[PDB]
Amino acid sequence: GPNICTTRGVSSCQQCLAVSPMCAWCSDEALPLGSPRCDLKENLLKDNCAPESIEFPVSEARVLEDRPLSDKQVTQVSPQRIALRLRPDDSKNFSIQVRQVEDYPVDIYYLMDLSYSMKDDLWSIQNLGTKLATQMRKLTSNLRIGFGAFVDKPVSPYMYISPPEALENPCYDMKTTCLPMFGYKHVLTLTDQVTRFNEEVKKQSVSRNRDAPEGGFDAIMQATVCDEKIGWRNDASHLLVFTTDAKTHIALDGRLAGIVQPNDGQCHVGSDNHYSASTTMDYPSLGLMTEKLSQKNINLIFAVTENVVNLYQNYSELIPGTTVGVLSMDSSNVLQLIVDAYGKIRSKVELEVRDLPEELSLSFNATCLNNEVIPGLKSCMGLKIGDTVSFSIEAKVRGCPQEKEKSFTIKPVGFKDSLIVQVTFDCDCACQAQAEPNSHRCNNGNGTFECGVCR
Amino acid sequence: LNLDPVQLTFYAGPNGSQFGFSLDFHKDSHGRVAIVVGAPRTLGPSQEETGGVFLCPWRAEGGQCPSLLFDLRDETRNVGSQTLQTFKARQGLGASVVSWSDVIVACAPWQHWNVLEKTEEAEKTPVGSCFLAQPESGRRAEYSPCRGNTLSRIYVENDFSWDKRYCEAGFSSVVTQAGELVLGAPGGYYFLGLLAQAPVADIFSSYRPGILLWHVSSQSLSFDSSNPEYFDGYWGYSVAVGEFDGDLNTTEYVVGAPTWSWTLGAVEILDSYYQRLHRLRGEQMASYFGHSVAVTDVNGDGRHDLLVGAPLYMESRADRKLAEVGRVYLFLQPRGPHALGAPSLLLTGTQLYGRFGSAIAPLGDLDRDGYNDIAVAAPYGGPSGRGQVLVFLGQSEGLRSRPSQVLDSPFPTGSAFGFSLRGAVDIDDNGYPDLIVGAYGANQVAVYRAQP
Amino acid sequence: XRGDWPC
Amino acid sequence: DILMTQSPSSMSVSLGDTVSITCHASQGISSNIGWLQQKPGKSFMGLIYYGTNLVDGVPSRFSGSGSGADYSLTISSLDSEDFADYYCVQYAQLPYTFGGGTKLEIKRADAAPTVSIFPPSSEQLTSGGASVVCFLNNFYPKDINVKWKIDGSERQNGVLNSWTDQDSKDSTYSMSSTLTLTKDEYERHNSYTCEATHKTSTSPIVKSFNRNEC
Amino acid sequence: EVQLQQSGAELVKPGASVKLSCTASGFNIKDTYVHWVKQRPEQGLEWIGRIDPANGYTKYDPKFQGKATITADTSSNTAYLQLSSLTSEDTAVYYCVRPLYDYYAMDYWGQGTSVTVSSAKTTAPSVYPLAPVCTTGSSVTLGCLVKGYFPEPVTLTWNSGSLSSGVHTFPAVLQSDLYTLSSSVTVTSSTWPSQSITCNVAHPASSTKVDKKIEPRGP
Ligand SMILES: *[C@@H]1O[C@H](CO)[C@@H](O[C@@H]2O[C@H](CO)[C@@H](O[C@@H]3O[C@H](CO[C@H]4O[C@H](CO[C@H]5O[C@H](CO)[C@@H](O)[C@H](O)[C@@H]5O)[C@@H](O)[C@H](O[C@H]5O[C@H](CO)[C@@H](O)[C@H](O)[C@@H]5O)[C@@H]4O)[C@@H](O)[C@H](O[C@H]4O[C@H](CO)[C@@H](O)[C@H](O)[C@@H]4O)[C@@H]3O)[C@H](O)[C@H]2NC(C)=O)[C@H](O)[C@H]1NC(C)=O
Ligand SMILES: *[C@@H]1O[C@H](CO)[C@@H](O[C@@H]2O[C@H](CO)[C@@H](O[C@@H]3O[C@H](CO[C@H]4O[C@H](CO)[C@@H](O)[C@H](O)[C@@H]4O)[C@@H](O)[C@H](O[C@H]4O[C@H](CO)[C@@H](O)[C@H](O)[C@@H]4O)[C@@H]3O)[C@H](O)[C@H]2NC(C)=O)[C@H](O)[C@H]1NC(C)=O
Ligand SMILES: *[C@@H]1O[C@H](CO)[C@@H](O)[C@H](O)[C@H]1NC(C)=O
Ligand SMILES: *[C@@H]1O[C@H](CO)[C@@H](O)[C@H](O)[C@H]1NC(C)=O
Ligand SMILES: *[C@@H]1O[C@H](CO)[C@@H](O)[C@H](O)[C@H]1NC(C)=O
Ligand SMILES: [Ca+2]
Ligand SMILES: [Ca+2]
Ligand SMILES: [Ca+2]
Ligand SMILES: [Ca+2]
Ligand SMILES: [Ca+2]
Ligand SMILES: [Ca+2]
Ligand SMILES: [Mg+2]
Repeated sequence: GPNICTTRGVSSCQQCLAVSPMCAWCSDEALPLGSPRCDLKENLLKDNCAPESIEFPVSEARVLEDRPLSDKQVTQVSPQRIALRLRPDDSKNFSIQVRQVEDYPVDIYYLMDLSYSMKDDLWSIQNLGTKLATQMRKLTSNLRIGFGAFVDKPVSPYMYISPPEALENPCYDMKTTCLPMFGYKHVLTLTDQVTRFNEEVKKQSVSRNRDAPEGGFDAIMQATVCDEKIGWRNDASHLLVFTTDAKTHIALDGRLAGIVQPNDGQCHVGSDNHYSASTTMDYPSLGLMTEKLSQKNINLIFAVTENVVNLYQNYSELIPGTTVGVLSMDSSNVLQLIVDAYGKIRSKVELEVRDLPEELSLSFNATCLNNEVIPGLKSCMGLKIGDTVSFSIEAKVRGCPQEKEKSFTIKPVGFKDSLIVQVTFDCDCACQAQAEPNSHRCNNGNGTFECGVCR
Repeated sequence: LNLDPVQLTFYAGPNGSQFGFSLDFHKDSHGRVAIVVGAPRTLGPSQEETGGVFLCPWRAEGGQCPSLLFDLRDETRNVGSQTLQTFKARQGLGASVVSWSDVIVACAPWQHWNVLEKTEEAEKTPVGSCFLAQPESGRRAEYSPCRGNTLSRIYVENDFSWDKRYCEAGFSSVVTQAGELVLGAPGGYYFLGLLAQAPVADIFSSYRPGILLWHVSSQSLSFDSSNPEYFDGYWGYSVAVGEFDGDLNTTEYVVGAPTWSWTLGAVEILDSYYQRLHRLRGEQMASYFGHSVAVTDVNGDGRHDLLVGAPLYMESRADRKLAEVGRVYLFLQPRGPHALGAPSLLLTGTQLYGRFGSAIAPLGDLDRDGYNDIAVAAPYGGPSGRGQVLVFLGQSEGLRSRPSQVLDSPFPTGSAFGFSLRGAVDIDDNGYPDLIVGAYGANQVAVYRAQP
Repeated sequence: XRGDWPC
Repeated sequence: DILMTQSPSSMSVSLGDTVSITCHASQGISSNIGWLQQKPGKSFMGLIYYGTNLVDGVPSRFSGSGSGADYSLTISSLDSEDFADYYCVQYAQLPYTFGGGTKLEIKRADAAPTVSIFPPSSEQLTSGGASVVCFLNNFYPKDINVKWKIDGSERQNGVLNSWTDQDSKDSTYSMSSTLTLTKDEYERHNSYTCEATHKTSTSPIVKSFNRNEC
Repeated sequence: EVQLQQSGAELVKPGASVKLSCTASGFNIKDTYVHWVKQRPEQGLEWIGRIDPANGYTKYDPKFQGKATITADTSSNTAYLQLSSLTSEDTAVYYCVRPLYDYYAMDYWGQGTSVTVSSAKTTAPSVYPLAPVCTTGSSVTLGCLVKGYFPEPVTLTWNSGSLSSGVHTFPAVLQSDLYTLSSSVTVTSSTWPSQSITCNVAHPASSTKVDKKIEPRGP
């Protein structure tokens, strides 16, 4: 029978809008006494109410800032600003697009074998480091890169301990000069200053020790576990590139230097940037290395010379995830392993709302790369650079708040971009502006006359 | 099955001395069994680390032991227009200790040595040395077969052939029953590894103090090679003797090369001329197959069986994941002139990083059933990680997969309980062979007695 | 390489 | 080079005695010294190595001692076998260098020589040479001087002398002295004389002949 | 039993070379340093040099540098000394030596090898009987002079060795490249001339055996 508009007090145009979004008000003075002023728009038009006299606000969303999504400032969210205008208890829907434009963050830490056997491979590792720095920068603007060096445990019989001059200059008995021996030395923390990195890499020169197998595994362990020192970022892909031309010492080798304490897997670098446990603790085992590489979420890449590729290919199979590349005068082989790694990176768009008013509540529909509207979902996963996802948000206001103007932010997690939605609450009628304070028709000390009615 | 874990005996050495890094039973001329203990980081009389040796007499209560004194003074000799130098600082005296008849051989694998001639030198390097002692007489002798008087240059000119400068002689050691002392020198021939043999009697009769470079005419050293498979192989990291050719007149040597062929590892069986009779290859790289070797007849057929330990072996587990547990390999010797085949049994540790098979000790017939038994060490085994020694009884079929008994470390974390082991000797004279376990981290030794 | 040097 | 000075060069000693042979180096040689023995007409045998260590099989009665630059070999209770030559050798530096030696000699009572002069044989004279031979036999001690005179004048050239080692029976010494001159000159003189001077007498033993006197 | 077995006596010409050998017995020549030593009556013992037969490396006294070359061959367990440009000074007895235990010692010696440098030809000795001069005492001495022979040795005996006692045979002495030797025998005056006393000289090099009866001097 009757509707909710007519059967709920409704003494005014304002009270009429408070009942429900479908109600309309007739201001037409020519309307008869019998006809209700607060009704459906269908009913008012059917009761000879002049179309120009009907008050019936409809909610809208206007795009204010609408810059396009970027290609290759950077715009990833679109539109950037929307103006919502709601009436009591009403809702309204709007659209949003998100695209992964920015490059993925990648960490590359470079371990340089600076033992004497690398005297002839020095140019090659310098060339490799600087090519990794330069070429991967072209691939990702969020690259960070650092490096350190290793020789072996500075203890006899690995270290030359005679004559006394040999300690400052291991190359002494060859009537030449090289640097003192060292276990592991952290040289440059993960930085985005590529030119600086390249310059420091080119300054590096070789040292010398006695036995062919070196202590690079100590470096690998310390480069993994020393979080602060190396500076691996949390939300970033981690690559540890390891160079050498020879065999490597493994757990239980240390007994030939009198070292019997097993590797504790803890960081022992600190102030002087040297591995302080080098002379007192054994080399790590493959399993302990695997545990920490896994725990700290780091991918090891053996960049070894051709003569030991097979050896490291075999170790690689005992440390799952590890890959191997050929160190040489040409850097293509190793670079490809990094490019391939970057190729496998995938990201997600997870919308989060900030500063949502009590009175407002949202609902979302996600349209991901599968091109299917998954309703009540606000995140898409499995995105590469250039991929675009799309959401449809609906916002409902609870009644009419006296705040009248508010704003909230829909923002993807990890993205600096966002959507500012400015919300206005239209609870009044245009005819209320023409108040006319003088009663005129009431004349009982009532006051005012708006939209064709007394108090 | 029947080693008493309740009634233990603890012997202790000084703090930080690594008392119990090596040990053996020693039997005096009267027959009285004692325990010789190596303590390679014992402070010398001038507060510098030289290492030391202790000779413990059997007591139920145990306690402190007397030090078996050795010369800890460095030596210099200006002879033949050269300058010979010995360096006993950080030499690790007692890193290995073995007993034969009334003689104790205690070695310092990191004793350094140099020779100076004008502005040139041989290089100050760890040749190693062994100190021989006969307690009931007081006699002392030494044996240091890798010392040379060749200058640095000549090695360079000969592409580093026959380079014994880094031997670390006495790193491992064993004596035959006849009295031939065999030493492992895994740093020999530029880290290839070598063995040095010499009669104990001849070592004593050719040694005088102060000479430093002398001849032991009866000695026999192994050979240098240009075979890349042997490079950095540490041939002689472990060593043992046994009977594997069926001829009782000859003796066969078992040598462990744990990083042989690019860290694959290997154990070899040789004649006394160092000719290869068989080679056992490792299963998995970096597992240190050859860290430990044991020789004993476990299946009661009279033929010695071989036991190799690979304490860093990683076992396969769910979802392609490897887990470092350790593994021991049993090889039964077949009849006639036949080679040692594949392993008759594989024993694999259960605790991660436990280093199962870090030491393997023949116990003799522990339960007196006819079959010999063994103990295997997992120095960081057990749920806690404190350490664990596991007894395995022998049978016709070889050995049992399930251990008959498990001894848990009574010492705190880090002790390395089980790093050294010895058995097959009745210390309390009750007719059953007993077991001694060293825990060098804790500076102690624990004796377990076999009961009926 | 035999030792720590180029081949 | 290191000069090794050995003392004494010889000693006259008896059975059962304890003797010592000293050896002085030109510089310190840190016990890097050996002692050798050479028995008459035989080869060498090592006695001591590195200052005090006896070579295998060497009798307990031998012993070494000393330090720095001054060393000594001591034989306690001399055996008949110990009368020989003894040498020190250093090996502190290349070149290795030896002492001069020490000769252990059998001590006995002084004895005058028996001088016997012999004119040239008829065989030699017909062949055109002339040798006058003189034996000085069984004397002690070993030091002796012989002088030849022809018609009173001392003759020096053409004399060849030879000495035996110490006799095995009576521990004495003997010497032979042969004067050779041309037969021509030999037949130009009458008196030929052979004078022995030895510590057993202050005046010399003189034996002579006058040519053609029978 | 360690024993060094050297080659036999050498008789060589000045200017030529000689090569002495020293063969190990009861041990291997590569077991130690092997040294060579020179001995002469007046000048005593001189160290020539050494070799380590395991690798051939050698050491020499500057005095013998160039003249002496030491070598060794492990296939035949032998060490060698070669002396070039032989002079009179090279006439000596040459020994090879090795240590017992001490690397640097000089304990075991060879029996020695005699080297004689000479231009002389083989020459048989002239043997002369020496009888006394003109009554007698109680004892009488007779002699035998052996002159102008090369090379050593000779073997002189009295009455074919029947008269060994009371004899003095003197060591040979060199003069003008030939050797001279003498010998005296003493007996009682009743023995001689009543009984016959003959001198017996033998010189193997010239294949000569000579007897000389000692006769009394007549008028
Ligand atoms: C997220 O995506 C979803 C999916 O697209 C989307 O859902 C729409 O939500 C709006 C609400 O804002 C719905 O609008 C309401 O529709 C009511 C009647 O709908 C019926 O008819 C639909 C059309 O039927 C025809 O066509 C379809 C195919 O075109 C065909 O299958 C039919 O056979 C027929 O021919 C029909 O799709 C719909 O079916 C859905 O709903 C039922 C109910 O449970 C479900 O069982 C089905 O499985 C199916 O999902 C249904 O049958 C209508 O009555 C209602 O109007 C009343 O309410 C409003 C106020 O809310 C008053 O103003 C009015 O006076 C009435 O009282 C309203 O119009 C729309 O139908 C949904 N569409 C679908 C497909 O589900 C969301 O909007 C998205 N969200 C965001 C935030 O973007
Ligand atoms: C890194 O790891 C690889 C793979 O494990 C190693 O390469 C293997 O090396 C082993 C040596 O242990 C090789 O084993 C040998 O196999 C031969 C037959 O194989 C044939 O078929 C394979 C197909 O997989 C071919 O690749 C190969 O060319 C052959 O045609 C046997 O003939 C050998 O037997 C001999 O040695 C064994 C001892 O091991 C004796 O018992 C035998 O009597 C005989 O003498 C041997 O079994 C194997 O071929 C290699 N595999 C591959 C795939 O190449 C690398 O050595 C290792 N590298 C480093 C640096 O560690
Ligand atoms: C929101 O959804 C309604 C459903 O009727 C649709 O007609 C309208 O086009 C949508 N608005 C926007 C801004 O996408
Ligand atoms: C060893 O040091 C510890 C302190 O770490 C101490 O408790 C103990 O007394 C020391 N050992 C001995 C035998 O004094
Ligand atoms: C083995 O027999 C041989 C026979 O030639 C013998 O020389 C050798 O001494 C014997 N071995 C032992 C250990 O006695
Ligand atoms: Ca190294
Ligand atoms: Ca045998
Ligand atoms: Ca068996
Ligand atoms: Ca049993
Ligand atoms: Ca018992
Ligand atoms: Ca190289
Ligand atoms: Mg190197």
